[PDB]
Amino acid sequence: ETSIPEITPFNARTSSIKGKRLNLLVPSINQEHMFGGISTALKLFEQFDNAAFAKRIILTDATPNPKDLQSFKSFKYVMPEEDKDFALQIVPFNDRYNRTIPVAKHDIFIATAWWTAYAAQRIVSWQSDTYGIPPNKILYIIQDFEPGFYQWSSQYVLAESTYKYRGPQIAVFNSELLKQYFNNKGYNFTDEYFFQPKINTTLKNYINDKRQKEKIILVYGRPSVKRNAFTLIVEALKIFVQKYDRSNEWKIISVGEKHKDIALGKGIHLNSLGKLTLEDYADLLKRSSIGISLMISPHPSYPPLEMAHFGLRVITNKYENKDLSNWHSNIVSLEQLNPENIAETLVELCMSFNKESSNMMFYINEFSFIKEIEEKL
Amino acid sequence: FIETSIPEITPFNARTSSIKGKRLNLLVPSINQEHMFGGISTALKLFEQFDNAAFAKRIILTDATPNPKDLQSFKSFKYVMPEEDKDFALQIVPFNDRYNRTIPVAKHDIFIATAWWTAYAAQRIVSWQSDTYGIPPNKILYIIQDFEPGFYQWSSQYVLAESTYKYRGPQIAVFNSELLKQYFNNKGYNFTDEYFFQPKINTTLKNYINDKRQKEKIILVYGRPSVKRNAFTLIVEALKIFVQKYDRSNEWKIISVGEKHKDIALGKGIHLNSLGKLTLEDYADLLKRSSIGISLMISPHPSYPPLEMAHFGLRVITNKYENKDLSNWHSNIVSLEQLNPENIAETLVELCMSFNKESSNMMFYINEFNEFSFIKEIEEKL
Ligand SMILES: Cc1cn([C@H]2C[C@H](O)[C@@H](COP(=O)(O)OP(=O)(O)O[C@H]3O[C@@H](C)[C@H](O)[C@@H](O)[C@H]3O)O2)c(=O)[nH]c1=O
Ligand SMILES: Cc1cn([C@H]2C[C@H](O)[C@@H](COP(=O)(O)OP(=O)(O)O[C@H]3O[C@@H](C)[C@H](O)[C@@H](O)[C@H]3O)O2)c(=O)[nH]c1=O
Repeated sequence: ETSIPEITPFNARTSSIKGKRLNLLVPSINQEHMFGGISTALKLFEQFDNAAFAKRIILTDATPNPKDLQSFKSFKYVMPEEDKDFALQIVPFNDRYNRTIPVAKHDIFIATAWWTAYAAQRIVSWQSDTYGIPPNKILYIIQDFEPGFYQWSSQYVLAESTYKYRGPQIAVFNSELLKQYFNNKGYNFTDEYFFQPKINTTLKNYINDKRQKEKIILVYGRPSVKRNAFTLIVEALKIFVQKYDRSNEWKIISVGEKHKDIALGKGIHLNSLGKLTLEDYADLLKRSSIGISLMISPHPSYPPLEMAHFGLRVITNKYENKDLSNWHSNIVSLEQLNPENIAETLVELCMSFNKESSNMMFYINEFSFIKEIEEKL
Repeated sequence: FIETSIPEITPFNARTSSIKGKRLNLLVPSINQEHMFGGISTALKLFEQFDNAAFAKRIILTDATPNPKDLQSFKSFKYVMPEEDKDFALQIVPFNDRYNRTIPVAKHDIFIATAWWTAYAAQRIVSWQSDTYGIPPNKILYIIQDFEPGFYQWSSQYVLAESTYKYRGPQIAVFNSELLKQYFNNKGYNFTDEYFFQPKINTTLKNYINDKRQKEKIILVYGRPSVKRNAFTLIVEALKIFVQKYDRSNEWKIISVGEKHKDIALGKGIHLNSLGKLTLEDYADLLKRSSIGISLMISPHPSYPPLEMAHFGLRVITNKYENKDLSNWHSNIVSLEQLNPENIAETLVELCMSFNKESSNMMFYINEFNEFSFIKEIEEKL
């Protein structure tokens, strides 16, 4: 590799549109990708007043198929080469070489993934030079410390450089933990907001159901998402199956992402259910007694919180300022993260099988800042 | 296919041994010449310091077995198989193929770790050792060359690598550079004791530092595509912008050294020319002729080329990282805080224009000696 794909030029051209317009830069809107923070960004973008703002979604990585656009029926699907002034508009711009998109004088950009912010910050500079205006504010939806997605390398510093941008920029952090993490590292933004995690609305409908706990160890297994430390969990399970003589009493199930069943020893297997419907997931939560969900990141992630609120004893990990142990009594937070400790803790929890306290009420009781932000654009 | 296990932490099985003297055991991935770079050479240099009169010495290879040629650099060492249990004073044991095999570990075997997975194993051997021989845990000596979790994205490897720093048993850290030490201190890591050795100019290079210099319009680039910390692709992108925005760029030669790669077209018929890894002599000559340098190190560690370039009269572009800012180490060093292609290009244009040394606050780099003056103080603790 001699070049860096993520930062392929994001060419713009002038447009005669005169109203204020919000532009959401997202990698994709396909259902296949409608998870992570792409759905959260779309939820937040939905909040902005379509009465005071035209809305255009710019796809930077993946083009949709007819099916995907069904979720955006009110949106006019338009090519980069056209320059329509619709109120709602979707433009595919993943294939950018020698092509450009019409950027208006008062186009405001909302970034998501770090490379979308990277591009936005360069479009803003082009914009102010072209139209002879002071730089407009960028809205930056920060889902995680994205440099952490890479080892120390080019991508790492490029991703981080988007946080060191000195132009007008408003950060909206996913979770307060993430915000405080950024504050500690000394990053600066024109303004800072955040939205706290909130229990999945479907799941909340089952949180009061009666629970018939079984001897089930529920694992959040996502081999493809390194932050979830799938391989570390497997290694821990293997030691657990070997050192714990009552392990045969337990079922060990994996949910989140489909993978092959994994032999742990003693004929015991890690059984993958892949990604269940929220309904089935809810049912499985009610029956399960122990949970394992790791998140190598200041962000808390959702499954640990969901598991705790369904009466599971949950094994999770500290990271810097994050320690979920004081969020909820059901949460067990390991500081030393290795297979042996997870196994050991797991044996303790199993033995204790023969809820209580919560300091995260906000979770079951969020974009109230949207309007305060609308006044700033 | 899907990785279900973690290769770096394959079990490091030990068995009891009757050897009774004190013995130092160096855990290194390899001693092959092909790998005799990075910190493997530094660890061997430091291990060389320990008094062979007071200590038996065994080197345990954890990743790569040598070939007859490689062992030529260790002629005084008896090359022995894991299955044998000899009490030689100097010994090398290959232990990269470990499954169903063991290595004899004596009551008073002391371990010196290098790469994080070697420390990971050492810490587990120590536990096995104290249980087996009914003794309190022995001290581990940990030679820390960098914040090795940084070698990975947030993941299993990351936390495993870091877990070696959170080990609560007796452990002495020897940091490569004070910057690295302070970096660890800031993150709040704890060790039984802390030492460090400051960077010292390559002895061969020092022989040329006083030669007369005939500076040419050469931009010298530390290019190592395989070492991500050196941000090779970031540099290339920066060069491309530089070639496009700078109208006097045709006046300059742009050369890459460190690791062999194909020549890279930057535009305007200009190419990044790779010389691969030069001999220290040729490297020295090239340094004397060059006027501008680019050397990046995404890590608290300063790395050597930026320092070498500065002391040969080059204006050097490098990067800040956390507590590291080499700009106040030496006047020839230009440190960028915002690290992107545009800024590197812009800075590069400034430096070229200024072409139409002075101040140093890192004298330690070309002075004294005895950078391992702590060795004997450490020997008293084992
Ligand atoms: C393990 C599992 C999770 N899930 C859902 C429930 C979890 O909340 C969600 C976690 O996936 P993530 O990509 O980490 O986050 P997410 O963005 O998909 O989920 C979030 O959606 C928001 C709208 C809600 O307000 C949040 O509470 C949260 O549910 O996945 C399933 O549908 N089936 C499963 O088997
Ligand atoms: C660019 C270049 C560097 N080099 C050498 C000189 C640099 O010091 C060395 C830097 O590579 P690294 O793997 O980052 O570090 P290193 O471990 O290989 O080198 C260090 O070894 C210590 C024992 C010495 O005391 C130091 O002076 C230093 O040489 O590479 C060449 O031989 N040829 C080259 O073309």
